[PDB]
Order: sequence, then C-alpha cells, then structure tokens
Amino acid sequence: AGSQWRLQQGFAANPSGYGPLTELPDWSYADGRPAPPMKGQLRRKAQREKFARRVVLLSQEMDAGLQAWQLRQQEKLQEEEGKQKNALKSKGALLQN
Amino acid sequence: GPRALDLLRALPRVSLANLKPNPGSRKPERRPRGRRRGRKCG
Amino acid sequence: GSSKNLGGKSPGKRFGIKKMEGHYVHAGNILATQRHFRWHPGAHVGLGKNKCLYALEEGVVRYTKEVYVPNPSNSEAVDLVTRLPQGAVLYKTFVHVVPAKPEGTFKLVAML
Amino acid sequence: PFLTAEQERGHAAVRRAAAFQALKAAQAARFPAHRRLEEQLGHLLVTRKWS
Amino acid sequence: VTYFSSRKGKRKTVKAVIYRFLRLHSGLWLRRKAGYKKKLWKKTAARKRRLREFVFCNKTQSKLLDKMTTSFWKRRNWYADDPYQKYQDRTNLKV
Amino acid sequence: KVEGDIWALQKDVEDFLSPLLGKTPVTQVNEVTGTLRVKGYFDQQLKAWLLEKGF
Amino acid sequence: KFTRSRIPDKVFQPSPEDHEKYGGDPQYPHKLHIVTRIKSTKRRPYWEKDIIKMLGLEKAHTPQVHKNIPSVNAKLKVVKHLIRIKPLKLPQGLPTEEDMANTCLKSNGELVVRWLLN
RNA sequence: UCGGAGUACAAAAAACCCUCCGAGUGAUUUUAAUCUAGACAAACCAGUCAAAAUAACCAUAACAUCACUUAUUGAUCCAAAAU
RNA sequence: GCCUAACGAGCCUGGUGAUAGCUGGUUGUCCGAGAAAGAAUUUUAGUUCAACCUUAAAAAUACCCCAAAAACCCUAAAUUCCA
RNA sequence: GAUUACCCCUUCUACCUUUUGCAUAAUGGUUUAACCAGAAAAAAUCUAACAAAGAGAACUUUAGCUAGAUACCCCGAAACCAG
Ligand SMILES: [K+]
Ligand SMILES: [K+]
Ligand SMILES: [K+]
Ligand SMILES: [K+]
Ligand SMILES: [K+]
Ligand SMILES: [Mg+2]
Ligand SMILES: [Mg+2]
Ligand SMILES: [Mg+2]
Ligand SMILES: [Mg+2]
Ligand SMILES: [Mg+2]
Ligand SMILES: [Mg+2]
Ligand SMILES: [Mg+2]
Ligand SMILES: [Mg+2]
Ligand SMILES: [Mg+2]
Ligand SMILES: [Mg+2]
Ligand SMILES: [Mg+2]
Ligand SMILES: [Mg+2]
Ligand SMILES: [Mg+2]
Ligand SMILES: [Mg+2]
Ligand SMILES: [Mg+2]
Ligand SMILES: [Mg+2]
Ligand SMILES: [Mg+2]
Ligand SMILES: [Mg+2]
Ligand SMILES: [Mg+2]
Ligand SMILES: [Mg+2]
Ligand SMILES: [Mg+2]
Ligand SMILES: [Mg+2]
Ligand SMILES: [Mg+2]
Repeated sequence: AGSQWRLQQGFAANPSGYGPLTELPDWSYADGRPAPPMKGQLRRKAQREKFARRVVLLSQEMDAGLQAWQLRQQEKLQEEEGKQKNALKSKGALLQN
Repeated sequence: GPRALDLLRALPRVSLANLKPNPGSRKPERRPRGRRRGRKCG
Repeated sequence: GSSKNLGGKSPGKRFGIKKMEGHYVHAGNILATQRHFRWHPGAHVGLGKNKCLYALEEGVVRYTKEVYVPNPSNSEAVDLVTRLPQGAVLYKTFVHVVPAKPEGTFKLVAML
Repeated sequence: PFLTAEQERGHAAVRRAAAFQALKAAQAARFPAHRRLEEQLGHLLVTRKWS
Repeated sequence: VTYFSSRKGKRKTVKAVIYRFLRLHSGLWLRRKAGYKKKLWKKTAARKRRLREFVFCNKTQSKLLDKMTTSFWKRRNWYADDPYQKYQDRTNLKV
Repeated sequence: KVEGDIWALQKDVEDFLSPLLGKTPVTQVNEVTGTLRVKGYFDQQLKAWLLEKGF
Repeated sequence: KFTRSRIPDKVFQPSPEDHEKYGGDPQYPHKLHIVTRIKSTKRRPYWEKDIIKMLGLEKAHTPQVHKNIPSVNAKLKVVKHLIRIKPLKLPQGLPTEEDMANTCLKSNGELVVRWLLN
C-alpha cells in the first residue's frame, strides 16, 4: 500500500496512475518498428487534452470578465465628467457675486 | 425515369420466395410467455 | 370515556400572498387573499368585499411600509388614532402596482 | 474568491446562451431517417444462386 | 356501455350523455352548471349568473364521453339557424 | 408523385426555404415511394414555387 | 424537522496562521479550483444529490476544475463535506495550442504542460 | 356535514374515538340589475372575487348592514306552480 | 326428528361455462426506463379522478437561485419568491 | 472455488405464492410422461393507396378518407328456479 508516501513524493496514489510503468508501450516488434498504440493509452490522452482545453477556457473567461468590469468602471467615471463638462455656466446669484 | 428498373436486371427474379413487407407496417404481437410477460401477464 | 369535542375538522382556505415583489401581473390578477387586514391595498390595487387584493393596472407588484390615516367615518379606527401619544404615527404595509404600459400612443391614421 | 459578486455579473453568458441554443437545435432535428431503394431492392439478394 | 349488442353486434350509446351534453366538432363538450334551478332566492346575484353560464369539460371528461357515445354523434352537422354553428371549428390554436 | 432524381428536389427545396427560416428545413426522402416530407406548414409557399417552375 | 443547514459567514474568515499552514497566498487568491468527490450521495438529502450532479462530480476520485467565482463557491459550501478541494498550480503557465495533447495533472495539484518529452 | 383558535411557532397544505369554542338562523332597510377583461381555489362536482361597458337613481349614483361574520347548508332524476 | 350411509330441508337432470371486490395458478431468451397512497365513495379486502411514471411528439426554458420583498403582543430550525 | 487427489479446506439462511418484513416452525409440491390458463379494433400510433376529396352504392370530409398491423385469462363456492 503506502499511498500516503507516494502522494508526498509527487507520484500518484495508485501505481497505475500516469506513472512511467503505464504510459510506456509494453511490447514492440523485434526488428524495432513501433507497435500500434494501446486502446487505453489513446483514451487516456483524449480526456487529458479535453481537460487542458477546459482549463484554458475557464482561465480566459474569468480574465475576460474581469476586463469588462474595469471598462464599466472607467466608462461610469468618464460619463460622470461628461455631465459636468456639458451643462451651462450657472449665472444665478453669482452674477451679483 | 424509374432508374430502379436498371437495378432489377442485375438482381435475381422476383418470386414468392423473396417478398418482404414494408418495414414498420406490421408491429409484432406480444404473447404472455416468458419471464417478462409472465406470472402476471400484465 | 367518550369524546366531547366535535366539529374540529375544517380544510384551510389557502389565505396567503400570491404575487411577490417583482412579478409581472395583468389587470384582474388577485395579488393576495386574506382573512383579516394583513396587507392594505395601495396604488392601482382594488379591494373586494372579501378583503382580497387585485391589481387594477398591468405592471410590477411592489410592497411598501407607509403611514395610516383612517377614514373619519370609521368610528373604531379614529378612536385608536385619538388616544395615541403626540410622538407616534401608525405604520402599515401596502401593496402597489407600478404601471408599465403607457395609457396610449398617437398614430397617423389619415393625412388629408 | 478571486472575483467579487459584482465582477462576475454576466461574465460568461454568450457561452451559456450558445449551449442552450445547441440543445434546441439537436432536439429539433428529431425526424425519421431517409428510406432508399437499396434497402428495398437489397432483399431480393436472399435467393441469389450459382446459376 | 354495451360494447357489442346482441342484435346487430355494433356498439351502443348511452342516452344519458346526449340528453345533457353538446359535442362540438372540435372535440370540446358543452354542459350546464349543476344547480342552476335550485334555491335561487338563497344565492347572490353573482352566483346565479355563474350558474347560468355554459361551461366546457376538461380532457378526461371529454375523453370519457367519447367512449360512451357512438360515432353518429361525432359527425359534422350543418343545421339551419344553429346558434352553435360558428363554434364548431377551432381557430388560432398554437399548440 | 415525384419521378426522377428526388435528391435534386430535396436540395432545391432546402435552399428555397433557407432564407425564409434562416436554417435548412428538416426533410425526409422516400425513394421507394417518391415522396418528400418537410417539417412544417409550407403548402402554400411550395405550390406557388412549383407552379412557377411549371409542374 | 430536518432542513437545509445555513453556514454562518464567520466560518469562512481565515486566521493569519491559516495561510502559512495550508500554503495559501495572503494577498492574491488562487484562480481555479480542483474538486474531487470523496463520499457518496447516498444516505444524503436530495438537494445535496442535485448539487453534486450539476457540478460534474458524478464519478468519484475524478478531478474536475471549476472557477473561483462566488457563484460556484455558493454551491460548493453546501457539499463541502463530500468533496476535496485543492488549488490548481501552473509551474509552466497556461498550455498553448501546441502542447494541448501533452498535458498531465499530477496528484499534488499542479498541471505539467510538457509530460514525458521525447 | 359546515366555520374559528391551538396541535400546524415564519408562503400554502397537513392527521387522530386529539385539546377548546360554535353553526342547521334571526334583526333591520340601504330590496342589493344586466353584461363581460383578467385571476384565486380545486381530482371531479362544486365554491369564490372582478376592471371596463349598459340601465337605475345625487342626473358622468352597484360592497345591503349588524350579531368573533367566518358557518347559517343538499347533486341529478322526479313532482308541483305562471312559462 | 325421519323421508336410501351429509336433511334448519332429499336426490338427479336442465337453467350452468350460475356469480364471487375472496384464495390458488398463469408456460422461451435478452435489453431499456421504472411507482408506497392527496380527494370522494354501504367506502377504506374494491374502484374512479389528481400527483408521480412509461411510450411517441412539439416547443422553450427548468433546477441551483444574490440584493429587494411576505402582520399585527413574544417567538427556533428555517420556507416562499428571484438575477 | 478448486486440487496431483471422490471427500477432508474455504465460501454460500431451498424454490414459488403471500407480505411492511418469510431459511422461517406461513402456503403448495414424492418423482416421471401426456394434457392444462390473454380473446374483441370506437379513439389512437406505425406503414401504404388516393388526395379536397376517399371508399367496388347506402357513409365520413375546414387534410382528410380507405386498407392492413398493434387488445382486454384459467380452476373453485354455500345457494336460487323449473321439471
Ligand atoms: K411480469
Ligand atoms: K371490498
Ligand atoms: K399454517
Ligand atoms: K394465505
Ligand atoms: K403455491
Ligand atoms: Mg401487450
Ligand atoms: Mg394477442
Ligand atoms: Mg412462475
Ligand atoms: Mg383535515
Ligand atoms: Mg382546524
Ligand atoms: Mg391555482
Ligand atoms: Mg364599474
Ligand atoms: Mg339517478
Ligand atoms: Mg341423504
Ligand atoms: Mg368464475
Ligand atoms: Mg391507505
Ligand atoms: Mg391516473
Ligand atoms: Mg434572498
Ligand atoms: Mg429563475
Ligand atoms: Mg433472511
Ligand atoms: Mg403479517
Ligand atoms: Mg404489495
Ligand atoms: Mg414451509
Ligand atoms: Mg395462509
Ligand atoms: Mg405438503
Ligand atoms: Mg380504429
Ligand atoms: Mg332471487
Ligand atoms: Mg325447487
């Protein structure tokens, strides 16, 4: 067993998890040409690629959403100064003052 | 027009031995025999 | 012994609040039904003979706490107001319906 | 949290809208499949013989 | 309901349904409110008006009455000066 | 009552109704019978379209 | 009667010693979650079952990545006793389009872009 | 069988041969119309509200009231009365 | 009491395949989805509706759901509603 | 399950019916052969003919009409009436 030790060292808890004992091809032709890939290995490399795309998609949406909020904050302030620089010069009591 | 008639020359002759009803026209009947339709018969 | 209590069985009348704040209601929808005066009617809200509140105009239902000024012809209510100390005012809850659709619009029907 | 409640207001809504639209499109394509002559004329191959 | 009669072998109808229901060609059935002739002095003005109004029947009641009557009463009829003649067909029904 | 290349008829229908709906309509082709089935009520539009083509 | 449990906001106030104990960053919160389900939805109320279903945690011991926005955190707090949550670390940064197929997620919670080169 | 309070503490619903009150109608005149949007309630049958419009009368007049006001009630068929 | 080995009323045949909400039985393989009870009822050993569910079909929104919001003497866990 | 080896070892509370729940000390069966129990097309869905019309008369018709396919058991009372 000893899964706690393996997790401490960075390896998988189960020795069948993404270790060098699993990823590498178990058999090859004698002459030296590579063997056809395993069905399991190809499937395992499809969910990892799918997982990586999800991380990139999630990271970009959060960053893009943050940018939109900053734009609105600047837009709100720029609109406020527009009203100040668009009204008329208050004459009122300042004419006699 | 009927280009399917060209295909009939290659195919064997149509007789009573090879005739099939239109698929879906005859839903099969279910009889109360077996584990599924059994011991209560619905 | 024997049971003395009789007639205790009666189904509920489903008295309660129907439309919460923010619901879009049309004219005639019953906003709420009640036994006693729990919510008083407000703007654009009628009042039936059985004290049910129904919206009069199409719009958004809103709930509000406002002051209470009773009708002078209501002897019991005006007496309660009379005995209050000078620093107090009655507060009650009200149901409003802010209109959404305008009354109407002007359109060109004929250009002579 | 990384973002506050206000900064996440509708940050990812086009994807949510597109996901629902894809669901409607796939569910609206439900229709009987095409019927071709090869399926009907392929039954005559039952009695194929060696002459 | 007599599914198979003993004389002709056809499907009979229940005369109770026809004497108190009207079937429109759209499938909807028509009926009177219960108690529209009993103790009128006791009921209020609004209640009497409600009891004097024709009403429709829901799906289960409509489906029930279609299995109790034969196919003669579901036909299309063109009566002269029929008040319900314009209600026979449904219109603008987006289901 | 369609004779000939039915798939030509289906393609001509698809791009005829595409601008009206914004999407390709769902169709069924029945070569054993010669019948094209289109999902929706387009009978009036199709009758005018076939009349212009002279069928 | 048994009903939902309301978690007071005083629970989620971290002590100054919490950051050093769990290896968190005192100033900048992490960006992405890694959620792994541990226990079972059985013998638990129905509202906890739906939250597990709608978070993609149907299969146990399978990591799933979620954002750190309050909307996701609101649902995680309900089922925080059925899942394991670890931060997502990026020693080499976000993967590019060239290295999508070589990514591997280690147990300690870091995503290695280039795995078993050559 | 029907209503009110608690059990049923805060939207609705919720039981017992569970704990306590009632109803099977009176008093009075303001004798309370016709027609229709939209809703509450509900297995069904039933029950409830209701703007606009028309008539009645201040000549641009609709909630019968009071008694905890909530309950004061009965489906077809059939019978009798003017219809 | 007895009337051909069973008499609170004989035996045989016919009506008779009497009728049972009650008990027992219900015959090949494999696969998909899958329900514990709200309302009336000489009704609670049963039926007919509603809910739930199955098969097919159409359509757009469903769950989670922040702030605001829901009673007057005191009142917990918490519900309703909603981006 | 195995095993060089039949046992020895290890692991498993008969089967249907009926129930909230049956190894139950709840029901039935000694075993074998033969015999013994789902049946109907009004509305509907699937396939096809022809289509504002369909059907080999009599009818149905605001996309309908005609034809086919898909359906709903067996054994048992005490009794009642006539000859
Ligand atoms: K069965
Ligand atoms: K019974
Ligand atoms: K026994
Ligand atoms: K028994
Ligand atoms: K048995
Ligand atoms: Mg069947
Ligand atoms: Mg059969
Ligand atoms: Mg059996
Ligand atoms: Mg009760
Ligand atoms: Mg009570
Ligand atoms: Mg309702
Ligand atoms: Mg008025
Ligand atoms: Mg009767
Ligand atoms: Mg004898
Ligand atoms: Mg029998
Ligand atoms: Mg029961
Ligand atoms: Mg049902
Ligand atoms: Mg809230
Ligand atoms: Mg919503
Ligand atoms: Mg046991
Ligand atoms: Mg028992
Ligand atoms: Mg059972
Ligand atoms: Mg036994
Ligand atoms: Mg027994
Ligand atoms: Mg025995
Ligand atoms: Mg039929
Ligand atoms: Mg008799
Ligand atoms: Mg006799």
